[PDB]
Amino acid sequence: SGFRKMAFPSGKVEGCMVQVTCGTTTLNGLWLDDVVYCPRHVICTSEDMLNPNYEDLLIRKSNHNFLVQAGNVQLRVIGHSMQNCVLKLRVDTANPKTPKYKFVRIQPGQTFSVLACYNGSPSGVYQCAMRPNFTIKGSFLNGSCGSVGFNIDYDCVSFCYMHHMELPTGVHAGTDLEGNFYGPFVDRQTAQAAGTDTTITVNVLAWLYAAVINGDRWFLNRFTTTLNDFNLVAMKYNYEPLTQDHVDILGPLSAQTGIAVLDMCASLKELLQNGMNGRTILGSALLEDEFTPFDVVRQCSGVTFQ
Amino acid sequence: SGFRKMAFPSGKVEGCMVQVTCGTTTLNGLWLDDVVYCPRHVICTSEDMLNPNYEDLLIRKSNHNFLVQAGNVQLRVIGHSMQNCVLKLRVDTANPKTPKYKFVRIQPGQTFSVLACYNGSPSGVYQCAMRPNFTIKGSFLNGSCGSVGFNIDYDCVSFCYMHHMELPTGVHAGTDLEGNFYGPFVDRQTAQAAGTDTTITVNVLAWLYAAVINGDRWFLNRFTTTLNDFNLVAMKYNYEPLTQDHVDILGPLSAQTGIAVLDMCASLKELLQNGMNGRTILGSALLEDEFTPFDVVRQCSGVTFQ
Repeated sequence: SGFRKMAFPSGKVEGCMVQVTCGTTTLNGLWLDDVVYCPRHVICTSEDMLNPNYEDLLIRKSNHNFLVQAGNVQLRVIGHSMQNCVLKLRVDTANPKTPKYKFVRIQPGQTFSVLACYNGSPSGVYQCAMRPNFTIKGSFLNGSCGSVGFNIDYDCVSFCYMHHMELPTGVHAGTDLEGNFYGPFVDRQTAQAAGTDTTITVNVLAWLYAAVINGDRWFLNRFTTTLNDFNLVAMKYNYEPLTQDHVDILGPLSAQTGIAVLDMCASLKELLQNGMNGRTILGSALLEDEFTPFDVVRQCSGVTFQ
Repeated sequence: SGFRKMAFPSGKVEGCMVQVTCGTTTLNGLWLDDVVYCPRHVICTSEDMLNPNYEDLLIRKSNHNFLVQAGNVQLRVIGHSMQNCVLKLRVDTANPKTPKYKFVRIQPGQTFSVLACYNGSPSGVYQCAMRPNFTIKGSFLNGSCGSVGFNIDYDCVSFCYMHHMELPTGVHAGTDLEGNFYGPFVDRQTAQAAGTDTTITVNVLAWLYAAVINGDRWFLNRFTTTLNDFNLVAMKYNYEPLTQDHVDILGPLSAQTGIAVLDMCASLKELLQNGMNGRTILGSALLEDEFTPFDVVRQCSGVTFQ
């Protein structure tokens, strides 16, 4: 047993990261079949990012203005298009290491693994969540742009995120692999407000179950509560409203532990109103919201991939 | 910027995990060149683990009693030996995907990535530390035995850990790749006391620097302290004694932030004696000790591998 923030194994995605250079700027791209995907601001210098006209800037460029590297191999570019905020560089050779894959647009609260990359080479892997305000709290130095986030379903990689920028407030924003930003953000160096963020209530509940499964039980109380009365305490503390769909997703976990969902809510209430007392749950002194109910079950049952 | 618990990219190690079966028991093995490495208790049934005579049990076995699987490929076994607590199964075909590699025995306080595996298939990856009492706080369900831990230096994988058992107290123990246990543990299902654990002081200091680098600065105080007086407060709170070697390793971080090491110690003192006040550092309400000084620099400068 034991419980850890685990990322997916990253082999299938390492064989897809390439380096993309256009004039001065270099970042990471994703080579699937015979298309390379990367952030379109690869075509801006530092001054352009103040106020870029992306169509005009791309017109100054031709197929040979794009240097695409995969290890020491160089790919030839023979076609280039702009889909929303992503560049699609049509290359001549299809990636021998292309996995089976989907492009997926995820929902807030969902989690994914990130392969942080620099110069087209993988540096590390970690799990993070799409916040309710469509930002991610990641780890992205200069040149990490074009790093991707992904889930794996046995054989199939579901690419859901490409990193584009660090906001002035230090959090991170990016697109799906169709180039549409998550959230109200744009690829422009300007002041951009992320909204008010809140805590992913259904994730916190999934993590309290994982705690019960692993022996940590001091927070279990005799009280109970109702859905509407729990929601009144949720909004006092900046937690998402719990819906019946959320109660249903927590169904299996409810069945394995024998603790009904609204009983777990009443435990959460008293943690919210009284704190943790200087105690810990699963090694943490805060309420953790970066595990989905599906994550908890995968880790607690031993689901593999390959 | 931002700071995350990052694991190494796990591609190089996925291509090495195989499934090993001997009679009833199945676990994971590590196929490097033409040798498969796995925990020797693969040759015990459930009752044997109470009190196994490993030499006698291995004598009942011959080369064809060992089923080694890599995906759907089967390997032929043509030699088998017991080195301390590991089995070495000599197979006929050399692993085409063998990376450059070393076997390394690490020190307490050092960190490594773990690839949790079931039935020879990777399930997830995470970073953990060798506690001062030679245990690890991991995530290991039944059949995870033989999962390995590793570091990567650019091209080279340094294998340092193989998982063998969960102690009755819920923590985990294992060997280096020469089969010698870290700590006083044995591969026997019995009551085994891990010693008193303590907090890895030099790691906590490295994480406070990472905090300063990333904007989190509320814990910086005007006071200072001495090495011996700080050590007196360390042992009050179950922290490792800080040595000059530890001060030296924190040297570069001292130089990049401009805060001398003993000034950072005086900040830590006041956190230990007064707590965190209900505040956070880098998202955590506790003092984190699972980053080494080398980890902090790798993440804050962007070191890659491939």
